[PDB]
Amino acid sequence: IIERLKLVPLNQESVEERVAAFRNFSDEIRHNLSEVLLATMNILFTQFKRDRDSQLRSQARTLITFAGMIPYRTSGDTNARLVQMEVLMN
Amino acid sequence: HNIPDKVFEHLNAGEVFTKLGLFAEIGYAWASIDSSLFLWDYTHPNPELIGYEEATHTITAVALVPPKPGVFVKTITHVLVVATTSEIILLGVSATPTPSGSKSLTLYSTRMSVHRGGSDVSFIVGTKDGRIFLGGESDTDIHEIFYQQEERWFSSRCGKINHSHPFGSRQQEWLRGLYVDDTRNLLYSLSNRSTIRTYHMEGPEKLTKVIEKDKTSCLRDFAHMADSSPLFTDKTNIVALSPIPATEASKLHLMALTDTGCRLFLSATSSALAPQSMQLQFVKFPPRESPTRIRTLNSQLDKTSRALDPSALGFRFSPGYFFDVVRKHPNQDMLFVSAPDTGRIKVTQPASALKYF
Amino acid sequence: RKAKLLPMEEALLP
Amino acid sequence: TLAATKRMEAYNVVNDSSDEVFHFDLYEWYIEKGWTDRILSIDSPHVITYLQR
Repeated sequence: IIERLKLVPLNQESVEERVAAFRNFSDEIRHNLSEVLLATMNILFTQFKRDRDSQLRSQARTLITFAGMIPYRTSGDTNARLVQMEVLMN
Repeated sequence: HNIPDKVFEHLNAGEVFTKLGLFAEIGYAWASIDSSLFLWDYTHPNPELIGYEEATHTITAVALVPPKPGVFVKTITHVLVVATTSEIILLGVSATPTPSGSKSLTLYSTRMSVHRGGSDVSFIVGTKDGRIFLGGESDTDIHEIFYQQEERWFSSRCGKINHSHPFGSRQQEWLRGLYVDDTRNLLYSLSNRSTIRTYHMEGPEKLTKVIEKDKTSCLRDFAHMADSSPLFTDKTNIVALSPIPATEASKLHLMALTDTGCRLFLSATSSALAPQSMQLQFVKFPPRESPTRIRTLNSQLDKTSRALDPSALGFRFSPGYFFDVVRKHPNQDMLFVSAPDTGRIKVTQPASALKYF
Repeated sequence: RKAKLLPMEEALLP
Repeated sequence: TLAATKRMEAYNVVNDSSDEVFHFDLYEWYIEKGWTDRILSIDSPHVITYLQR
C-alpha cells in the first residue's frame, strides 16, 4: 500500500521529487510523517530478519535521506531510530 | 532471484528424489525432497519457507489449480495438488495480496485424498472450472480427480477415475506432458513416441479421445509439403506442445516443438463441436545465427539449420513469444527467444505477402 | 517451520 | 553461548586498550574487510580522532 501512495521514496532517484511534494501536502499529512517512516522502516526491518538483502538495504538508506531533508514532527527521535534500524540490517 | 539457502540444505539432505517447480502466476516456487514439500516467494529477498511434510511417501508431482466453484470459502484462490507414490492430496490455498510485493500464502487441509493406484503421476493440469487431470510415465492413460462438498453414503468427497480404459494387448508408451485449452474444451497429451492425443471435455465430467496422431502421420503430412528436411525424420522426437487458443486462431490448434528446433503448427477440423482430424500445415524452421561473444557481420528457405539442435525444453505464449532451451553442451543451456515482428506484420501489404516474420 | 493448516470448516462453505 | 562469551571477551581487550596506534591500524584494517557497521558501533574516542583526521 505505502508503495502505491508514492509518499515515501524507496529508490534514491525519487528523493528529489518526493521531497518537493512534501512541501505542499496538507499538514494533516505532514503531522503523521513521523509514524509513517517508522512503520515503513519497521516493516523493512522485520522483512530483513526473515539480492534481496541489498534491495532492503538500499531502501533503508532512501528513507533516511528523505527524513534527513524533511523538517517534520519529532524529527529528532525519529531520524535517530531510523538510523539505528538500518545499522542492525548490515 | 537466488534460491534461498535453507532449501539448498534440504536438497542435499535428500536421499532418493528431489524436484523443483514454478508457480509463476502468484510468484512462488517450490522444491520437493522425498516426502516433504517447500514453497517460497521468489520476489521476496529473505523468504520464509512454507512447508508441508505430512506426506508419507515420495512426492512425484505438484501443481497449482483453480478451485471447483461452490466447494470452498471464497478466500481460497487455488487448490494445491500433491501427488505421491501412494496418494493424491488436495490442499486449500489462499494467495491474497498482503500487502507490498507477492501474495501472502496460507495452506488449508481438506480431508481429500485418493489412492494413487498403479499409474505414476508426473503431470497435473487444471481447467478454468477446477477440473483436475493426471498423467505420468507408466502409461498413456489420463485420470481425473472429482471432489465434492457433501459427505454422501453412496459416494465419497473425493474420487479418481480413468478416462481412457485400455483392454488387453498393450504396448510400452507413456506421457511427456499434459496441456489444456479451455477456449475449446480440449486436453492434449504428448507421449514418449511423439504421439499427440486430443481429448474433448464434451460434458462437465466427461472426457473423450477424439484424435490420435502419431509421428508417422506428422511425417506423411510433412512429406506432402513442398519442402522436406533432414531436421524432421522418424528419428526426431517431439519434446513439447503448446496449445493455441481459439481467440488467437480458428484453424491452428497446436504447436509442437521437435528436438531439432522445428516448430510444427497443426490445424484441426471437425467433419461438421469436437475436432476429428489433425493435420500438420505449417513449419517454422530454426534460425541460423548461433550465439557469439564478438559481433559478426550479419531469401531462400533455410531448412537445415542446427542452431537449435538439441532443443530440450520449449514454451510458447500468446501472441507468439517462443522460448527454446538449447542444450548444446551438457553443462550450460542457451536460451533462444523470439517474438513475432509485429511491426513488419501489420505494415505488410497485400495479404498474400504475409510471412511469419 | 511447518505451515499452519487452517481448518476445513473455514475452507469450504456453507 | 560460550562461543558468544569468547567473542565478547576478545572484543573487550580490543576496544578498551589504551594503545591508539593499535586502534588506528585496527580501524584501517576493518575498512579493508568491509566491516563498516563495526566501526560505527565502537564507542572509543580514538575512532573519532581517526575518522576526523
